Amino acid sequence: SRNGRDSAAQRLGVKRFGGQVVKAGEILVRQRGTHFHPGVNVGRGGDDTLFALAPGAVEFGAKRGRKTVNIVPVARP
Amino acid sequence: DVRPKITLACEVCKHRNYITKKNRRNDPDRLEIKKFCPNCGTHQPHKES
Amino acid sequence: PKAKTHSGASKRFRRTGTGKIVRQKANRRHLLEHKPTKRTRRLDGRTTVSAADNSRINKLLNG
RNA sequence: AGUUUAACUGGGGCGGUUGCCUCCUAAAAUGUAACGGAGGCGCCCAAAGGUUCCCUCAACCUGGACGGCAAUCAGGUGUUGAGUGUAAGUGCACAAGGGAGCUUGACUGCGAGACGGACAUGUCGAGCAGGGACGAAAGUCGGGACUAGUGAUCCGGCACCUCUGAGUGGAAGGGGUGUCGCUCAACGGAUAAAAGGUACCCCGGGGAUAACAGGCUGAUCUUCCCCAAGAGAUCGACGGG
RNA sequence: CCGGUGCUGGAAGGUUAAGAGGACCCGUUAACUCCCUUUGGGGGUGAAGCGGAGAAUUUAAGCCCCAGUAAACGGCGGUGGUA
RNA sequence: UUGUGCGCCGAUAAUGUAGCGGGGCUCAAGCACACCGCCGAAGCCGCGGCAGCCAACGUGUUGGCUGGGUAGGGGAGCGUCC
RNA sequence: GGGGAUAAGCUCCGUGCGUCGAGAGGGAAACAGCCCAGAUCGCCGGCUAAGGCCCCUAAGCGUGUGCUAAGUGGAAAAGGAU
RNA sequence: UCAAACUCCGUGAUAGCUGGUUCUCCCCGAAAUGCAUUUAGGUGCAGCGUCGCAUGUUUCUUGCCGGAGGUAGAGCUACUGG
RNA sequence: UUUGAAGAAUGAGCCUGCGAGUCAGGGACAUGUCGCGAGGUUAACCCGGGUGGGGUAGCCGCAGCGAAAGCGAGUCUGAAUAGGGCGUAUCCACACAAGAGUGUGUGGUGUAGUGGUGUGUUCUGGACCCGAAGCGGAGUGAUCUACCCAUGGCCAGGGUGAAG
RNA sequence: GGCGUCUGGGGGGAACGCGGGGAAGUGAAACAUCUCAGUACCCGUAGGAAGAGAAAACAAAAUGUGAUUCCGUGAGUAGUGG
Repeated sequence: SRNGRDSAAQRLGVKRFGGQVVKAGEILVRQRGTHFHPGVNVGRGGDDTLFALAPGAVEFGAKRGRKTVNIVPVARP
Repeated sequence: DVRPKITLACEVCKHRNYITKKNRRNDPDRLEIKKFCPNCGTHQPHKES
Repeated sequence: PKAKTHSGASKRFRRTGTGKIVRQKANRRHLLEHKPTKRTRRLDGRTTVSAADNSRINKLLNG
């Protein structure tokens, strides 16, 4: 039979969920398209990877119909 | 063949060489590109070798 | 008879000041055209040997 | 004369396959097998890369010399059904889709922090310095909408270095930095180098493992039966248990 | 049936080892020539000699090549129509 | 007629009853629904002995938990000879 | 859930699923993988689990209200059946 | 004794293979999975055991709260296919 | 040995003896224990009828970083005080910085190795024990059998009837 | 070449010596370079020991050692190696 070929699993998906505190540079989601769009303090990578630009807590929101990921600057002690 | 590996020696001596590929029939003539050269610390032109 | 140490391991592994075993990273001999400079930069230098290989490399180095 | 002549295989043989990418199986995190089901890759682009600015399709209707379903022109409807170099998927109309001007960041030294992971690999990355491109500026640029387009180590070649140089000065050779040479495609790569027969066979194991017999199931076989389209008590199709 | 592979015969050409040949180049330095500074090193040219890599040229069989050979190893066809 | 709780044919292979474990059972010892007892294990409790871990107070007692086990890891010992 | 004819006591995956493996004891007639329950040792004590209580065989030919005629209970379909 | 005799020696050849491996008790106690492999009955690393050290509940369970899914179900002039 | 065997998978007639993780090496790693301790220790050898005394050559600690030249509590990369890598036992206090995860300094505190020997693994040795078919070297065999060489022997009786 | 006459040799032996020739099993998880190993074995020769031995040597700028042999270190190091 022709079949029998497949590629490796790419382990995509969301890495940090709502409420998790993160450091700057931490990867938030691993996605192919822009399923989630960058929000505040969130950048987009070459492979459309979302990461944190500032420390804080992950917050999932919708902006003009697009699901977005933002970082909330948790209060200093 | 096509898009083979070609080398750009820094026109300003320095033996600074960048490498890249190009289609040898789309651009049969030698490639000329202005690139940063570390030891000189300036953007000098580079010629295909 | 005195123990004989492994030649290849002696050529491939080093020990730092506090006894850490240090190696060099692969994929940096040839075929460096299509590799971006960031990839070759992350492959530069030396790293410590992973915990899984520490026992085997220590055995290969000491004897 | 010394050796080699791979593995998978619902027992073997012919055949097919071996690496990477996309979807389903996959049971709404990740991951998940089958000689399970579908496809693609071993490139390409000197612009199809960078930047600045501008634009919005396809389809339908109406009207137009050739001209027609369908070329080019005009008006209207048209929110995405077009297109995105290339499979599929996730995206993209705010455009990542179409056009133009300048350009080479398809940089050098780096890199906090992470993802993924037996290990080796792999992946993302703000920010700092140098020197630039575009832009009034803010700013963006460490190739391409993203995910394939690839090969470790050894050995050797080439360029440069304020490294070394077997008494000394050199040189040879060695070293560092950049880089080149493998359908090593059996794609973690037993050698730089390798096909077959044995019914003349031998040895050691294995019912992992089959051959004959059983234990189970039933594609098939047979013993019947269910309704009755019919031919004409007897045969009973088409379907069914 | 001499197309294939062997075998036998023949070289007119192509290719081809060792050996002869040693152009050219490179290392070293007697000698000079520029410096650049002061309590002699830093650049170039460079004879001879000694070394190292060595090219053109010459060169046999073999192979390619030209023939013969099957009681040499081997081989010895399809399709359509027509009284 | 309609749905229903039990029933009947369908039902059917080759050593011997052989498709309740046997005898036997509808005067149920069968089924359904309520109710009351008892039997039943190395499970739990009772009484006694031992051991591991920990705790308390002490200069070894008490107490609380725990003590199936192959591959295997650790600890402590019996017997033999010189 | 896939492959196979959704056939296998077939095969391949997922499962803070179980047991066996490496688990004795009680029950299912017998019965690694099912049900109850995890054996430190002793007792001629008690209470229970699953499963049972006519006799084999420990404990009920238990009580009350109904059904079954087929030994149904104590194996099976389409379908047939005052 | 013959698809390469016999004897001694190399020699205690080599077998990812088969068999065997001897007293006791106490505590704990697996795995039959992943990746790679001239690999599939072997092995390396990881996963799971034990011992020592360090660290302390960081593990686990339940309640509440903040999150992302594209399964079951359903639906379809909301798309694509039949 | 197995997923699983009371056996219809394996082995064992019985008894008594015998029969399988050992040794070497200043080997390697870990962990006990003893001596000395910023030091520890000798090897060959020499002298003692011993197990004792001597023997400093070496070895391991005592500074690291770097390919190396080299520099050194720093060093490498780099144009860079500009970040990183490795190193400066560890802790404590005090400051000045930052809340991009903590850092930078000033004082104290002061750092532990090594040599015997026990045990568990490990390397090279046959290395826990047992077990091939076969492979090499040197020899032994044709009194069996295969063929050949020399020299001898044997083949009752009866038929048929070539050349000449 | 022959004849005569004198003086030697021949062979054995356990290990050790020197000079020549020289495997394969094995390891490399295959195998040919390589290893095994200049081993096993074989040939020629000794002596009480043998062999080597008196610089056409090292060394590295020290105004340095001073024939050979053997023992310990240097050192599993510098290196060398599909």
